[PDB]
Amino acid sequence: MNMLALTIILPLIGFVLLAFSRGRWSENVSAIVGVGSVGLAALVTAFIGVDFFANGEQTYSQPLWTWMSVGDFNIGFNLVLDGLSLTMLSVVTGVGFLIHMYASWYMRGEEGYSRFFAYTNLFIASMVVLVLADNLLLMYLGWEGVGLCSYLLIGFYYTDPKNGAAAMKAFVVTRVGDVFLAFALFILYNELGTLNFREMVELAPAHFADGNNMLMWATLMLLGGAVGKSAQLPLQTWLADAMAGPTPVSALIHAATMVTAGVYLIARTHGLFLMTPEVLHLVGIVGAVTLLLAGFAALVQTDIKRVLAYSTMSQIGYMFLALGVQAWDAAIFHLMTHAFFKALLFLASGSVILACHHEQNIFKMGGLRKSIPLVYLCFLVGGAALSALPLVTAGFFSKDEILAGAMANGHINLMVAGLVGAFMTSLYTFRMIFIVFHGSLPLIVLLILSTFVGALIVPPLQGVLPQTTELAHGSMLTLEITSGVVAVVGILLAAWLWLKRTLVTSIANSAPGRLLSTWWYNAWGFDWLYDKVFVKPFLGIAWLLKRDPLNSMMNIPAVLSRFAGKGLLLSENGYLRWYVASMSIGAVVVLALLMVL
Amino acid sequence: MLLPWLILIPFIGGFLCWQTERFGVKVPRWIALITMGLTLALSLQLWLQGGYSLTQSAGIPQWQSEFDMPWIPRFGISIHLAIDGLSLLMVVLTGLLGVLAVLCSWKEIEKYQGFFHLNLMWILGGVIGVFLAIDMFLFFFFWEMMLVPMYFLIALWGHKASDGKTRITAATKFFIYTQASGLVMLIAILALVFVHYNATGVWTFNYEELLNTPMSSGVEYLLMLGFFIAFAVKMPVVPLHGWLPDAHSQAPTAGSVDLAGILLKTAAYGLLRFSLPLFPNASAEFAPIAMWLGVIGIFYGAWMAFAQTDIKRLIAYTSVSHMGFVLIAIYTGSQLAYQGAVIQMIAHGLSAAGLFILCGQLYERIHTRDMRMMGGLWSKMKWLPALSLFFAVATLGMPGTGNFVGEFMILFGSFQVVPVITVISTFGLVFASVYSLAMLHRAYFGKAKSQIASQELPGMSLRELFMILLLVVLLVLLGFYPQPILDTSHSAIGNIQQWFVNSV
Ligand SMILES: CCCCCCCCCCCCCCCCCC(=O)OC[C@H](COP(=O)(O)OCCN)OC(=O)CCCCCCCCCCCCCCCCC
Ligand SMILES: CCCCCCCCCCCCCCCCCC(=O)OC[C@H](COP(=O)(O)OCCN)OC(=O)CCCCCCCCCCCCCCCCC
Ligand SMILES: CCCCCCCCCCCCCCCCCC(=O)OC[C@H](COP(=O)(O)OCCN)OC(=O)CCCCCCCCCCCCCCCCC
Ligand SMILES: CCCCCCCCCCCCCCCCCC(=O)OC[C@H](COP(=O)(O)OCCN)OC(=O)CCCCCCCCCCCCCCCCC
Repeated sequence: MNMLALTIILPLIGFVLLAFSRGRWSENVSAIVGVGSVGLAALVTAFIGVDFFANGEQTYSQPLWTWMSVGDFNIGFNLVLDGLSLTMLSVVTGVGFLIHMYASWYMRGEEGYSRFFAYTNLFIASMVVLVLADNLLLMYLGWEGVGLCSYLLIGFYYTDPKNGAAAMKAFVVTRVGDVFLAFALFILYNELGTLNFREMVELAPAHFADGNNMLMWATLMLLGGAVGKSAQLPLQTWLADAMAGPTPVSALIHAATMVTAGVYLIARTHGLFLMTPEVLHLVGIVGAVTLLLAGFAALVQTDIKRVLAYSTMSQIGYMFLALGVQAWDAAIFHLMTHAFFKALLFLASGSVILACHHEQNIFKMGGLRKSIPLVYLCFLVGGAALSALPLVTAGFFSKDEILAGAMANGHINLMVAGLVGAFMTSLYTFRMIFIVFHGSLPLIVLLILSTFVGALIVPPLQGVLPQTTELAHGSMLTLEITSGVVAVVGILLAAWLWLKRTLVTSIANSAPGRLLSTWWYNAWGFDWLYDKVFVKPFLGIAWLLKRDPLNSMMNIPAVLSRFAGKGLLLSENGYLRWYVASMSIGAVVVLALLMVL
Repeated sequence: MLLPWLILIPFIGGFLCWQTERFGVKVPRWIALITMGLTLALSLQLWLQGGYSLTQSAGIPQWQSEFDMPWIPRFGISIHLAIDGLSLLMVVLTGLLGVLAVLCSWKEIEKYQGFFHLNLMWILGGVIGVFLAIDMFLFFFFWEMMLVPMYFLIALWGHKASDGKTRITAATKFFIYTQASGLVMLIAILALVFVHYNATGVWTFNYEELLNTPMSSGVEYLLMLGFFIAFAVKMPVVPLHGWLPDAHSQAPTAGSVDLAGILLKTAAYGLLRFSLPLFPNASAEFAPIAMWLGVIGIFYGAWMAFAQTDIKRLIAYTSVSHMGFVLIAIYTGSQLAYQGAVIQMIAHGLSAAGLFILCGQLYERIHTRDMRMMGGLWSKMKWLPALSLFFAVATLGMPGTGNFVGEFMILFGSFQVVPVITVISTFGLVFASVYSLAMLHRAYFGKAKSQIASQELPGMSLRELFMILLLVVLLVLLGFYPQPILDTSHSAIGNIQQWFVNSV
């Protein structure tokens, strides 16, 4: 059960071996090394979970060494595992193994096969370190690792400059989030003297009995890091533009590892967030606003992958809303189910991209059910889990617990935002589905897991996360009824507009309608705003400074010396009479100076 | 006892490299490797026998070793060497960088290669002498005698593609900057010695006796300012930096000169060893100015690095930004930030050494430093773009490399002392990520922007590959296990910190 270090080391070994292989090995050997390392991590995770459940679900600690020891600054290299760490580790390892298998089938004949698998293995290793760390600095190591691996994998096809631009954009935005997280770490060490999660939770109420300002600052910066990595407000543009990379990269980023890191960080630091309730309600507000903007953008998108990206942003906003309403179990359960159906949706989208053999627009497609029915079924079940089809799919149950947690705590604005977001999700999901489709062992595995079979899995968060307040059974019944009615109404209504298109073209041609559609197509103008206030002044200051003005201003005395020497050399004209005259002038000056003192 | 031989072995090795030039052209590289390996192994021996991890702070002075021999008794001047944990880390770094410099110029088979080796070991012995001397005149003597070999090889052995006038201009700029600042430091040293002689009545240049010098507030400020002007030219601190990119760009093509002379941070050592214990009150009043100069250095060096089309100038401005971080660290008065500054000095030496070696190799293969003439080099080279990716990843301060340990320990201590400066510096870390990714995209990614970038390039030799991988392994070990380095320099850093905060 002491093989948590094994779950770190095995993807690290895979990354190191495949990186030093440098493409010389065969495709089968590279696939064996990468997928086998990730699958071995998954199997060790399975055995760890079995023994964890065998011992009554007790938190286990595995220290390795002391990372830093400078006086009172003691940072340890220690892993910890509880129910939340087990759930995140199981999700990361299993979904990453399925994505690794599909990528092994999908990347055949591509350049950089072993480089791709080395980068994904380092991605898995970094996220395992992120979820297994017992202190914030080791979690920051994992955080920076997943940021670097996402940069390396988004710009995988490095010859296309758009891919590199998207990767650089994602890395810079995530690094801004990581700087916010670093601020949180500095605050928490300066106040509590430690960065261990359990020790910080234990020492926070005693230290912050008088003033709670620095803890609120630390939790606000923790949320800043979380929205940096989970692609929320106000750092959400990178997920929109990260479609330049390949499809298993998108599946790993959206389902397995990258976007779940902020949700895990908020869930793991839940004691500090509960000590600052205003910041926790701000987490809920951020999630609600982000899912609203993501749904409204997802309806007006033009490509399949952009719709999937904004759907990922919407469900991460749902998880942030669930964390803000203290529905921690609902948030983690929705994390697992969303990992399942979003990985399935990305796999089916990659299959239909390979079938179309081009980056074709969705408006040309139609009547593909008679050619590729299995991909249609996978897309349909992934959308039904996405759009919360009642009593058939796990996403309906996860969103039901999220809405029950929102109702039971006494937040009305977040409740109605979640309801209209479920409506919006149904509209954009079946818009995409009926626009494209009208007019494989991993695929079976996450097709099964995108049904109630995936809802049967209960996350063991009893000892680690606090239980959600119980809604009344009658209120739960009406909430389930109205959630099913909202989802069915959205499905039927979107099927009504997007089955010829007559009413959609009315708003799709009117000037306020064109203005709203183009405003929601440009990520609500956040890309333009960030280009205007951050990127363009950076380029302007760089162009202004490119000639090194401080070097010239320090070179000014050399210019003065050259000018003074050239001026002084004019008195050396070579005339003897002027030399005698200068001697007499100097005699006059010396005599006058001696007389005036 | 073994420190006089620590300074003398590079000098005799370079002298013999010049003397046995007659026996062959490929002879003096082996002698150079032998003497740099001897200095490195002797430093490793004195580290292993030092027992610095079991040393407690017992005030200043406290040396592992010391030695005194009267040289100019008229002024009370003696060859006075000493060593403790911080200076030992600096001399071990000097030996490792000198070995790398010798390995870097291995294939330079020229008629006057023996004189280049003699100049290189004069430089290395001078850096070691600055790191070991505790007589003020003698320390200044080494501080200024590092200059002449460095000037002569920049002016004569420098970047061959540029004209000789450009190399001569860069060498003269570097010499004038550092020698004028050294003369200002000499003025401060002489004034301190005369003030102590007026207070007591004995001639001394000993650092341990000049510590208890009763001075008025304002004279101590001026002495501190002279020391700081020398240590700020060599740090580099803005705006006294431009000699550094012009000297890196006109350094010899191999890259050995960047390793031997520049990438050793004697100015940070001088600020820790001399500016803080001799003038603690003046350093305490000067701290906000130095911290804001460090912030300006961080952001200005980042913006300058992004603006370059030359890779070498980009790496030089990166060094400027990192040393802005170190300058913020030194004036905090914080033990955690001081230890972070030591780690950052070592990690910057290793990472900038790797960057400069890789840039020299890339210039050897593509014959240009212009980043608008290269692109898509990931598909053309076997090892260079990935190792450059590693060293640019370490450059931005990625955890798992020693730069992260140094930068973040600096920022932890600084946030305990100065929070706003720490916040601005972490956004400087964002800027570091921006320029590192810009260099990676402009050099190795995209499409080929010229004809030389469209051709398959030869793979690196095994010696350069192995020394780059040694730097990689040392950086990774520093990032994951910095504890031996912290235990080595805990006592000296603790004594300097206690003397600095128990005097103000
Ligand atoms: C720790 C758990 C996770 C926590 C988060 C950690 C995040 C920080 C990690 C820091 C390490 C650096 C990360 C980025 C390295 C990228 C290297 C790379 O691109 O490797 C791929 C490349 C092969 O690519 P390919 O295109 O096939 O070949 C090129 C020519 N054909 O490969 C090559 O060309 C060859 C290999 C190049 C260098 C590989 C990486 C070296 C550094 C790591 C290992 C160092 C040594 C470790 C052992 C020390 C001694 C015990
Ligand atoms: C998130 C990273 C997880 C860790 C794995 C990879 C880390 C980087 C690998 C290279 C650098 C290793 C540096 C640390 C080595 C161990 C340091 C140490 O102190 O070991 C002693 C410790 C037992 O002594 P203990 O009592 O715990 O110490 C207290 C005071 N002495 O000894 C032990 O407890 C034994 C520890 C064994 C560790 C084995 C690691 C094998 C790693 C294989 C893959 C390497 C990948 C390298 C590149 C990674 C990305 C940059
Ligand atoms: C062709 C080119 C060359 C020619 C043109 C360029 C000019 C060259 C000459 C420049 C230098 C001019 C002289 C500077 C020193 C002035 C000394 C002075 O006025 O001292 C007064 C006072 C002395 O101390 P006092 O208070 O009397 O002590 C007894 C009781 N306490 O002092 C004090 O009390 C302390 C005063 C401290 C501030 C004055 C010194 C400013 C130094 C500025 C440069 C350094 C700035 C910091 C670092 C920047 C970044 C590197
Ligand atoms: C352009 C490059 C070269 C730099 C410029 C040239 C040097 C400028 C130095 C300016 C010095 C101004 C001194 C002002 C007061 C002089 C008269 C006086 O009242 O002196 C007081 C004191 C003598 O009285 P005493 O009883 O001995 O006091 C003991 C306490 N020290 O006096 C003393 O004790 C001795 C005071 C010595 C003060 C330090 C002198 C050197 C300081 C370092 C160099 C200058 C500052 C840095 C560079 C500035 C910018 C270029």
